[PDB]
Amino acid sequence: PVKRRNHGRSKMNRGHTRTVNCMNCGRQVPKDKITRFAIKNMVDASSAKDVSDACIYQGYELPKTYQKQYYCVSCAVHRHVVRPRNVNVRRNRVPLFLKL
Amino acid sequence: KSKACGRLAARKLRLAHKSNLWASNAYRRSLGTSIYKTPLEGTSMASGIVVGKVAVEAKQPNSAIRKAVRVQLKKNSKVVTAFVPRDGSLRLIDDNDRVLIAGMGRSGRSVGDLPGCRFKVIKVAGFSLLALWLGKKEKP
Amino acid sequence: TTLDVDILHPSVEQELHTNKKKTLVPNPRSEFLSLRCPSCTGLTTAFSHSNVPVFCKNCQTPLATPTGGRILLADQVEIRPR
Amino acid sequence: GRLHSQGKGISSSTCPYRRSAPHWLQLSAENCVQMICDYAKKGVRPSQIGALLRDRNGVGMVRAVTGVKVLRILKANGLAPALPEELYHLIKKATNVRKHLEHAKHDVDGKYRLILIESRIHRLTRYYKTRRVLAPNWKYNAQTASALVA
Amino acid sequence: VRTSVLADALKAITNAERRGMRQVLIPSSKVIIAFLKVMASRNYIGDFEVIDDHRSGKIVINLLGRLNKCVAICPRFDVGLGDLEMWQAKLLPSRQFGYVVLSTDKGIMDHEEARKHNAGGKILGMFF
RNA sequence: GUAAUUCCAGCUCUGCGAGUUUGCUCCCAUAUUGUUGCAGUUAAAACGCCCGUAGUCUGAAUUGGCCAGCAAUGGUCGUACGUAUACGUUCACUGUGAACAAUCAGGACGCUUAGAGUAUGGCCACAUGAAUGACUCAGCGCAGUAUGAAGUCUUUGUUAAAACAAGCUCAAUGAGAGCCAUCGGGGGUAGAUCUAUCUCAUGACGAGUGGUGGAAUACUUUGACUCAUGAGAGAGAAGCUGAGGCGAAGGCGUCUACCUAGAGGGUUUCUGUCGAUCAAGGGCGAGAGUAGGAGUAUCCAACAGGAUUAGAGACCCUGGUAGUUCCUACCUUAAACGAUGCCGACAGGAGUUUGUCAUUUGUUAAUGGCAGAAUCUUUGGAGAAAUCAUAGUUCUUGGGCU
RNA sequence: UUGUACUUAGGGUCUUUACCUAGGUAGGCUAUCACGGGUAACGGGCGGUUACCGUCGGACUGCCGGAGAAGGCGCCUGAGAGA
Repeated sequence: PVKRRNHGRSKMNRGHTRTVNCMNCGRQVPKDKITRFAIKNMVDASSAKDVSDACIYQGYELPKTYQKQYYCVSCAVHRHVVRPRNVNVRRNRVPLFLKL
Repeated sequence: KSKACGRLAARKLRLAHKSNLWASNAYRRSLGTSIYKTPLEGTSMASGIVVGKVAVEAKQPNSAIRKAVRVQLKKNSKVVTAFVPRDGSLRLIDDNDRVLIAGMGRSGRSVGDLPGCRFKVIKVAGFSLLALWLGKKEKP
Repeated sequence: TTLDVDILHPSVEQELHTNKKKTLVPNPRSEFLSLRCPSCTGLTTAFSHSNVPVFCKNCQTPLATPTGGRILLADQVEIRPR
Repeated sequence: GRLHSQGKGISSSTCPYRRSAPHWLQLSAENCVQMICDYAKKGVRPSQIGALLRDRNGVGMVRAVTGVKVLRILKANGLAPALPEELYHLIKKATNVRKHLEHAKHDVDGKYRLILIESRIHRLTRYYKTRRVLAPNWKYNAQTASALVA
Repeated sequence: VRTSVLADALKAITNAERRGMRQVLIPSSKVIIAFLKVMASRNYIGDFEVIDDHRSGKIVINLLGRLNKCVAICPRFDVGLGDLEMWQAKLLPSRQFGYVVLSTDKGIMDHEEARKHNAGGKILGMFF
């Protein structure tokens, strides 16, 4: 039977959509069907205090890298970006974070 | 809904009905005829001369050899296997006799364990097997 | 209150809120406005919705100008109910 | 807009509930017959004629003045158009879009919408030939398109 | 397209009665007004208001809450007195209530009327 | 398959009974042939989409109200004043009437009963009965007009000058056309633009670079790999990009000018049913594929090596032509999927959101209207269940077509 | 579909007609299924099965009407026969 009302596709009203690539498989997948906007620090954390001794320009702001990430279901599951879950909490369409 | 309901629409209903009968397998089997190219020829009972005696065996799970005679028919001059019921009975039949054959009683198809043959021997020599098996009539 | 609604004699609110056609008598929401530029003293009739940009006899500039719905009243101009 | 289309429209005028009136305004039965015939001399289609009276002479329903619809007034005086107005506009549209499909022939959306106008006309021309406005022998071709609009 | 009115309108009245409304809004006609009138005589319905809009019309029913289905069957089959008492057995649930509105030559009236007048005709539907 | 409640025998018991099994054909069982009366999201089953003829289907409107009702009817309100006591549309449909053996149903009668048969019953010469209905669609007559049809040549019709109020309804949350201000990756043509990749030329350096789970084939001091500038080529438009928009579906994302289509909204514009759905028939139709030109950067069926493996015609790696791009002809298929045909009505709340209008100075907003697009739910009903505001209104069975 | 469809004149017949022979037109039937093919097809009153609707069978059917006398074909006699 139908697992999801969505069918794993987030597209309504349109016959066709563009393809992207999971970063690991390199697989061609439609855009509609596991994206993450990803901010990491360019130096690191424990590297950063060793660096800031040797910096020309005082104080400074050590920059951040940005990356929009596209996966695919096979790639997403293997990396634990997504997992399977119980039939009741499949419906739960919000992420893990929660606020008051 | 899902069909024409209107007052003047009886040609659509009558003509569409004639098409849908050809899906039904019983109308299809009767009409094709389609039955003539059969050993029986559409006749319940047929007779003719025995060629010999053959052992054909059951499928699975039933391990047993069944003993069906080969019989040439009178009217077609074809040959066809035919089961012999009751224990003994192959011994009662004799070689090169006339026998009366009839159907397996399944309205076609192949019946029990026994594949292939669709035919049982009702009489031999104008007597009947039940009488012979029971032994209230005789053969020379 | 799904079961009880009084629909023979509804409120004055509910007639305005429902669609042009959906009312118990269907009849439109659009009327002929009287108009006046403070330049002239000549009192000009117009259809509120229009299609055509409205002029008085005397001046030159349109009194009202066309959009989708109601007329867009250019300048200081006013309406006398008659 | 339901005919050659996916979509369920509902958007149009609704006539006022009372055909008669209004006494408050001021118009005449004889004077309005002149004004309709005024514009029809200068080559306007009855779809636009009523609109000019609405936006110049505050005439809501023209029937509600005269007792008579606009096309009857022109045919009474004996000076309507020869083609119906809805038919005139479609063949004038269809000759223009066929002029485009000469120039660049790749737009199949032009071709798909040439049909669905050319189709609309053949429905209407049947209807008008039943009412005996156009004679049986009248036709619409590519060669005869520009002769009829002109 | 609206193929039929009397067919359509009696669906809407039934959907009110299942739900248990007090009143319903039906484009009106002269068979629908007579069909509602005949079931008003047998007291299945309250009392209703056939309003003007220089148009097709509207009706506002007032429901009494005593009614299970209005069918309106089509196509409109001809029926003639000797033939009729089949169409009671098919269409109605019981024998002991529920009526079969048919347009007799005299007018549209129940089966119970129609056999009294000795006039059959084409049938519209039923109610029970 | 050596403990047989189904074999072969005995004994007891059961059924039906002058009957009782066994073949083939055939109806019921079977709403598994569906007019009544099936089913089509996933079980078999909705054409890939749009036009479209035959076909079937086709909104409202026309002589009634009121009183006595138990109906048939009979009075009153309205006078509408043609033929000159009968004539002023025909049908379909309904009632009634004509017309047209046995069997079937059914009346009479104790053939001793029954299946049958047309008889038979009264002691004084008599009385009878051999009905009626159905068989039945078409064709024929009179009577009734609720529903459903046809009848109704008008830039002026019917019996010079008349008369008929001469006349052609409404303006449907049917449809078409017009007009107004918006909206959108609807389609086409042409030119720029932005990095990226590859190639080539110049300079710098000086042993590896690639690639992998690990390696090797591969390119490298005739200087690759990285770094910098410069020129060319063909392909593509990142991020914004979303359960967002448009398009009949297939499908459609830089910017500019050009020709082109239309949905939705608003409308006291116009016409007046012009419409719904569709065998044939006609076009559009992803990607692959074919034919002929123009290209050829990337990636790459085949193919060639290298690994791994028992083998590896594969998965992994290095190279690679056809194709991938443009133009002219073709092909006509996909999980062309909402696996849900199209038009129409009604039935429940809740807040999202796209377009646009309305009343407000909550004006890039609030509330409400139509038209989209999804969603949620302790709601009803449906379903085999999964689930579904349609897959609901369906043994409480009939809106219209395929 | 080529006497195939109409028309005018004739022959022939118990009469009417392409029934047949002439002259003159070029027509008729067809998606409301023509034409062609198949039938384990004589038609009908009716019979079997059934809750209704239907459905299968109908040589016989205790009757009605048609056709045939081993296979075509032809003819006399007669009110009537291709016996």
